[PDB]
Amino acid sequence: KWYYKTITFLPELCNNESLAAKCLRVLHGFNYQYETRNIGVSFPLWCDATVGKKISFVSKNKIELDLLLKQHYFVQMEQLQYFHISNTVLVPEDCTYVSFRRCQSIDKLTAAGLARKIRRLEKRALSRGEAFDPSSFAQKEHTAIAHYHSLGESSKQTNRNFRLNIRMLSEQPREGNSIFSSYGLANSENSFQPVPL
Amino acid sequence: KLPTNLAYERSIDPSDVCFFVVWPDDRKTPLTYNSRTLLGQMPHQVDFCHVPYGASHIECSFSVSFSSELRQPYKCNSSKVKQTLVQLVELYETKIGWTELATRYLMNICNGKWLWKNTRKAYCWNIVLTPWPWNGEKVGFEDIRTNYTSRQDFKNNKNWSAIVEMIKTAFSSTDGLAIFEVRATLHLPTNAMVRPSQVFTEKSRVFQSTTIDGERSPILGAFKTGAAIATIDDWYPEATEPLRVGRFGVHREDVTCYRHPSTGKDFFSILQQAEHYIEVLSANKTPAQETINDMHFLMANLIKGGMFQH
Amino acid sequence: KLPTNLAYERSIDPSDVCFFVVWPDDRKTPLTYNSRTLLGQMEAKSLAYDVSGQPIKSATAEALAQGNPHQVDFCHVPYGASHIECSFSVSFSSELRQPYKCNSSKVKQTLVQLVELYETKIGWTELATRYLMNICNGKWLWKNTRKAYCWNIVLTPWPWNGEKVGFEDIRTNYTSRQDFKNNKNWSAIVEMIKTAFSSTDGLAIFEVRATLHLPTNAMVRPSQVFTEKQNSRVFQSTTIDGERSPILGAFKTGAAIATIDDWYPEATEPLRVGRFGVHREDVTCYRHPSTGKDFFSILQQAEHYIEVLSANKTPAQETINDMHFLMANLIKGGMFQH
Amino acid sequence: KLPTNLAYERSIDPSDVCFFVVWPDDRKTPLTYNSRTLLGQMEAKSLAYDVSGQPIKSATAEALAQGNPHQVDFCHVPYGASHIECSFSVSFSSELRQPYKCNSSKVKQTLVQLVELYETKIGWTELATRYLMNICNGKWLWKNTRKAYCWNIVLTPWPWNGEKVGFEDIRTNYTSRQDFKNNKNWSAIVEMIKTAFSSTDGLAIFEVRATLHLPTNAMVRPSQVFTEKQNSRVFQSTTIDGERSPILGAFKTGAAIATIDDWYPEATEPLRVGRFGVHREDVTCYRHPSTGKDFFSILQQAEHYIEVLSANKTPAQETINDMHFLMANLIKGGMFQH
Amino acid sequence: KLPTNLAYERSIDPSDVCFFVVWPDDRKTPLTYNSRTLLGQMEAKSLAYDVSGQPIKSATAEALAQGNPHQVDFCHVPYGASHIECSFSVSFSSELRQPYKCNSSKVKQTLVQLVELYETKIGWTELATRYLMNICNGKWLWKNTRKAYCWNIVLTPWPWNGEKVGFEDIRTNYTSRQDFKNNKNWSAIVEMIKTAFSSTDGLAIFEVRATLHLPTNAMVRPSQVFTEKQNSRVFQSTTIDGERSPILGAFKTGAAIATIDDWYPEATEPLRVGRFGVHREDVTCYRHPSTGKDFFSILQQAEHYIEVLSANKTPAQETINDMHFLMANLIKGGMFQH
Amino acid sequence: KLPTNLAYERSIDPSDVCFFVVWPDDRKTPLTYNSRTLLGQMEAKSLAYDVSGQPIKSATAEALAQGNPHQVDFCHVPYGASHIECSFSVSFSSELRQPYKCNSSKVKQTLVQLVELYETKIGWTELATRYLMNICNGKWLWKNTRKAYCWNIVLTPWPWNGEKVGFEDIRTNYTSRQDFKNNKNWSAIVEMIKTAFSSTDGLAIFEVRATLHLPTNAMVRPSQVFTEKQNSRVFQSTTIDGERSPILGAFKTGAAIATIDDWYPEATEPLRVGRFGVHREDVTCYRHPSTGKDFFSILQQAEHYIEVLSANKTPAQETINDMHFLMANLIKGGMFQHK
RNA sequence: CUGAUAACUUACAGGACGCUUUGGCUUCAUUGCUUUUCAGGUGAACUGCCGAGUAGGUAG
Repeated sequence: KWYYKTITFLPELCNNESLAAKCLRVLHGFNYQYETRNIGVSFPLWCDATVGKKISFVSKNKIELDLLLKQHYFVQMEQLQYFHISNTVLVPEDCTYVSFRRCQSIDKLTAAGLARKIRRLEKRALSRGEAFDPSSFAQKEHTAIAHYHSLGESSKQTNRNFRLNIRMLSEQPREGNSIFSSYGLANSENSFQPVPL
Repeated sequence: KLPTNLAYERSIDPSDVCFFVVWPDDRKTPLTYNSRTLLGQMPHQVDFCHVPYGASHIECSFSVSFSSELRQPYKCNSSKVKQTLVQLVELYETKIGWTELATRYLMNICNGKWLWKNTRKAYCWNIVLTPWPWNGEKVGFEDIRTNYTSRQDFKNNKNWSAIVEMIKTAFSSTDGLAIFEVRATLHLPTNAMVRPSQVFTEKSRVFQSTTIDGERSPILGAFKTGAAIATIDDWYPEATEPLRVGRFGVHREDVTCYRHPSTGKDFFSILQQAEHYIEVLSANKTPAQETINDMHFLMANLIKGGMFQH
Repeated sequence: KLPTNLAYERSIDPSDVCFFVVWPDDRKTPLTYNSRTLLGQMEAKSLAYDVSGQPIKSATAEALAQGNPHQVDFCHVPYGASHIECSFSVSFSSELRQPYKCNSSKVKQTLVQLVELYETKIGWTELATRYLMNICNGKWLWKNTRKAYCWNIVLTPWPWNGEKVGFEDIRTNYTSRQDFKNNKNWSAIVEMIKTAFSSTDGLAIFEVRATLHLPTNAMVRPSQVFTEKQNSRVFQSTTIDGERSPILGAFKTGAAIATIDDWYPEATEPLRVGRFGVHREDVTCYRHPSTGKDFFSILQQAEHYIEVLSANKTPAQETINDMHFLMANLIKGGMFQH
Repeated sequence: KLPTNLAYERSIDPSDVCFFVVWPDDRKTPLTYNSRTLLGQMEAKSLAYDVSGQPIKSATAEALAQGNPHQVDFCHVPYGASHIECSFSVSFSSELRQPYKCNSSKVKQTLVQLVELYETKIGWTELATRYLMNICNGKWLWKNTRKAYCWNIVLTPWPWNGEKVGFEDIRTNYTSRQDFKNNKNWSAIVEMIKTAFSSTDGLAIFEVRATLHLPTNAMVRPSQVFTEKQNSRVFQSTTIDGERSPILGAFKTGAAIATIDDWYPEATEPLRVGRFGVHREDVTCYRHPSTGKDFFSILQQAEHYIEVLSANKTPAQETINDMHFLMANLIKGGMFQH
Repeated sequence: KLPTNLAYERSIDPSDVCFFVVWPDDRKTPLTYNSRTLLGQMEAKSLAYDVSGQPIKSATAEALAQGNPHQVDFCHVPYGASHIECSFSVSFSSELRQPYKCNSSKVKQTLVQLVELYETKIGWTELATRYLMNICNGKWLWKNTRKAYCWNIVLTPWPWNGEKVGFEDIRTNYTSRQDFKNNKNWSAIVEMIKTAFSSTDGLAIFEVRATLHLPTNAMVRPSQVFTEKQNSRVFQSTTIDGERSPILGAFKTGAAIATIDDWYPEATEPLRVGRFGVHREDVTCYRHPSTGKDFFSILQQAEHYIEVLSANKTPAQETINDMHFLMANLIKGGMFQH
Repeated sequence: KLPTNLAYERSIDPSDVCFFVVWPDDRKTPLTYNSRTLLGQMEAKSLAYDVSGQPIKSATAEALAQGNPHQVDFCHVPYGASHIECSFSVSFSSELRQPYKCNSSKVKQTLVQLVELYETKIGWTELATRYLMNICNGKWLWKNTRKAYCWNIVLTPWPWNGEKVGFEDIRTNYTSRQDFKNNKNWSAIVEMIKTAFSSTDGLAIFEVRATLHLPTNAMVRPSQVFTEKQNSRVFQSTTIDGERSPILGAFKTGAAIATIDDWYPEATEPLRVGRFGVHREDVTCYRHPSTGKDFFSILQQAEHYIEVLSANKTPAQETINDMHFLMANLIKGGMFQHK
């Protein structure tokens, strides 16, 4: 038994990634005063490109979901007609169960990232033997990927502009209650807990 | 004038700039890149070329050869403007020697101008060029940010007397020749961006590559690294920056062309006055504002020559 | 004269000059070219000049700043290559004695007598030494000799009973005629062209192999296809071991070892032996039929030229120089029938 | 005489010559040709001379410089090939003993009796030798034999019981009849061309295989097509393994092995055994009916030639040299009915 | 006699020949011909002989040597073929019993009596064997059997309970009549021509295929189309799998198996059974109406032959030889109207 | 009798027999012929005989050998084809009861009464059996059945509630009349024709399809045009798929199924049912008015034939045989005017 | 507002029989396609930790 309060980015000229980034940034900023790992992310009309002009917030107990939209961020946005919000509607049991997992192995393929991986492998060569020759590696020739459709998150403790990127896999229409994470999530290392779209 | 079949042949003949990675054990492997295409769930290929981890330095090897193919045109059609052009070049040869163009061509070889962007955020880079015909030792230019900046920094004792001359003989002596084999060592930082030449693809970022030791390597063009050592033209109405020696002194990154056919300082109005320019070189002395600065451009455009038909 | 059906068969049959790349392992691969597209700038004369004024404002500073792209075939020496090996074969036969078709046995008998008189009076030594100074100095490479360190020519004649004939670095050593006229290499292979021109059923086949030392990644210039009218600068190519490779032509390298004609009114530089002494660079032609030193103006005076070869001595200003040219045109051509 | 319906059927039935490039790997490939475009000079006599003086200035010194482009077919040996292999079959039959149609059964007797009297008196040795010498000396290659190192000919006769009769390198070895007429080879296969012509329902089928060693990517010269009336020099071709390959004629390799006629007014060269004795090179035909030595001037006095082949002996000047020409035109025969 | 409406229907109905090229893969593709233009020389008797002198000097030694083009269809075995497969079907019927039209019940019962009396007295063995000897010796191939290594014939009759009848190489094995009498083949295929001629509504449908082993790319000779009036040899063709193929006639293959007529004044060779015994080679027709041994002068004595076929014993030279001709003429019969 | 105007319509309506060549893939193309020119000998009796002596001195031994050309249409099965399918439709109707035009209501009532008495007294079995026996044994192909391995005839009758009527290999199996009377469908298609003759406005359509196994590229014989006044032997053709095809005629394959008449004075062979019994093999017509057995010597006696058909009993040799022949002529006939 | 005002052409059909177009053939000499060329990532998707790990995970 789940509920959702949708937010629609209204004014018809908006880099939806830049909006969805800060919306998930304040969901990440949410649940740090209270260690609660309950709520999903639910991108409803995720297209081939340009993530859709609204976002649903399918949730757990619903004492959290309403509380999630009482953060004085969405309030301070609301005085200008930017967002339009719904009244916590029941999920119908006839719905698609898509998993919105942040892959994070996309940035194991960038040379800046592969430099990190080799440098790690070189530091933990203290598992003794022959200290491996760092000339025995090749960025393949055609490292081909789909689809990953990235956002624009930034770190808060440090001034590092990290970027998390979400995929759209679908299976097994019921799993756990919930387990999730700080960044909403459908990924957290144990459960592939899908989202009712 | 412009007699319907007039063609000169280039004197500066550059090659491809083959990139190489030197490891700390003194063994040189060709620099290899990777090409990612995005297969959006139901073509657009982007290439990435960074310096691999634990690399000592980067070698950039190419060969430029100065020849004497500016004395006589390749096709003339009419032997009336022929002797005019042969007289014009040998008058320029005698009156105001080949020192200026030679030095200007040899500065942007011996300072790494042909690397274009790979010198940016680099600690130090050293250029060694082997000339021919030569009799002794390799001419080496050490760290070219601190030591060599201006002309006078290049005009030191044991290097510059004997390699600017041998370009002057290679332009004057009919069936004359000079072959410089240039080799630059970039000391780029840990996993820096290398910017090679990008191929056309009529409509993003797929490079020009050749196969060295069975595997592909980015190449930095042939007509790009020739258009780099001929970024010489700065005798255009006033002066801001050295341009590529075209006919209409065309700028690339900004999409305008200085030396318009309207301003009367482009290679077609300056050419057709040649018979006048033979006059002012006959007796002393040439005013070095409209004469020397135009004869420099005229000769600099003859070295890029072919074709001036109709 | 010119009896409506006179033809001659050519007396020098060259071949295509196959390029090979030899590596420091003493192994050979075919030299392979690629077709690349490049971005030129609008530097054509008639893109900002009508005839020969200034245009409407369609040649504005925006219009002449757009790069016009060409697609050309780029062939260069691969990195780590030792040197380039160019190989062809030439055949000297005696198919200038008797015309292929004659039609009338009064001009035929004239021309067989004229060849026999030229042979016996002023022999084939001049034309032989001239035709062999183009095979042995690498004129058939055309452009690849400009900006080359050293090129050595090794040629294998037939019939022969000994070693190979090899001319080493040909920029310093073999410059003049006397430099070629040395010990083991000229008295014996100028003879066997003279015995292959003077004798019936005469033959001399040379297999020529030139080694080019070009600089690092140096540009190699083969011949081009005609393409009777984007892709300009398309190379003539043939298949070696499955791989396509550029070829430098068969007819181009026949017009390399037949650029001996410096007997045209005054003198500048040797032309290719044509009827109307056509120069390709200067697009005018020396020996225009007005001057009366083209082929047909000299041929029709054959019965005159026989009477000058009656007794001593042949004048070396306007008879030897003209009969050289006449015989040089009988060696090449066919047909001159009208 | 010549009774309005009189045709003969030919005795010698040759075929196409398939060219096969053979490599050092002991594999064979069909020799392929390519349509190559090229740039010749303005070298035609009619361009710069009208009739028979000088052209008015539309044909200036610059108009004779622009090279006219031709499109020809180029066929050469590929680089790294061992030799060229030329295969054809020839079949000698007994189709000269009786005319195909006769119309009058009094002139059938004359021509039948004439062939019987020629057989019994002056036998088939001369014609059979002159036919087979052309088969075994490589006349049927025409021009590929010239500018070649060495060429071997191996032919398998039928019916036969022994080794294939190998004629090795034919330049130094076999030049004259006595070099051909030696021990192991020749006397056994000149009979079976006699016993083909002499006996009723007689037949001999030779399959001739020649190997040409030409120089490095030398030019192969096959037969060209007519095209009844740009592209000059179109090669006649057949398809081997769905790949087009040049052919060197069928009626061209019959014209080759029947170049016998040196029994004509003077005597210079073997002509192709025709009626009016057409020499293709020197266009004027020997055995013109004004001479009275052509086929119809010889046949219409056959009743004279039946008198001479009884009494001992016959003169080898104006009897045997005419009877040879007679049988040479009955072997090619068809049709001479007026 | 000859009652103004007398016609017979034919008894032997052959079909068109189909040439297939069998490859070493044992796959069969149809034989295809091409049309090639070729250069002959002026060989016609009426180009240098009016009647019977030498003509106006437009046909001199110059104009008699100008080569004239013809155009011909060339059909040959392709290079790398195993053998040619020639397939057709022949049908023996009993339509020689009653006339198709008779008009009068006086000649009808006469002719029906004459067939029954011939059938009874001297049976079909002679004719049946003669018709079957040149279905099985490949006479129907006409010209291709000459200049061929060996040809095998396999035929499948109907009705039949057994294995296909096979005559292997018909050059050495099968020459004479007796040689066709092998123990296990011949005696039971003569029968089903004797009991398909004799019995009412009788039948025999032979399907015959011959394999031809020819030399290297040798010419195959099919049948040529008439063209009532430059083009000699326009071959008769049909479409197999969308490809045109040369056919060798429908009536020609019937005029080959019916060459059995050697019962004429003397006897040289078998003629095609006609009313006036026409020989197409020697254009004079033997068995002329003047002799009184033609069909129309033998038929009109029919009432004579019915008397002779009722008493002992029929003289095997005048009566039997004429009864053979009568019945062999009724077998292809049609039509004796006047 | 013969009242100057008296016409009957047709009761058997056949069609054109469309030839189709069918391949091993079971795709059917139309059959195609070609006009090929050929060279024949001088075989005519006219060219070497006056009457009945010897020719002028222009028919000499050389003049009797210069072969003369003709131009003949040639149709054959193409190479590699499986077999030939021949398709047409017969339509039996009840247009033999009353004359189409009659002019005088005295002979009309006579002929209607005569048909009714022949219907009730004698069966339609005899005529219908003789009619059906040569729609189902391939008489309608004439000469294509001769020199052919086997032919199979499948017919789709109408009106019909069931399957298709099939006749397999017709050379051994279906030879005699009893072989047709065998098991299943025969007893219902000799019926429904008698319904098509007995019932007023009765109708029976039979669509026939024959398969022919001819030898390899065998000769096919269609019907030829007339050409009244050069191409001798021009084939009758029609358009299928926009290409021409040989046809075998409408009236030829009506003259095949209507070969009943073997009651003519004695008997040798069944003829075409004409008035004067015209034979084509021999060009003398049997059953002509000097015998008094033609259609006009039998019809004028029609009234007499009624007086025998009422009482017992008709002798099956003269009276019944002529009543069969009358009705065989009534089915085909039109028009018995004069004039 | 028509050379106006009205108008049933019907019935029946067997083109068939026979055929040899063929003989001979030389397309071939000559050939230079050439000259000059910038495709363009402002900085920008980072640093760990677990893994024996060019396997895969994950925080910020």
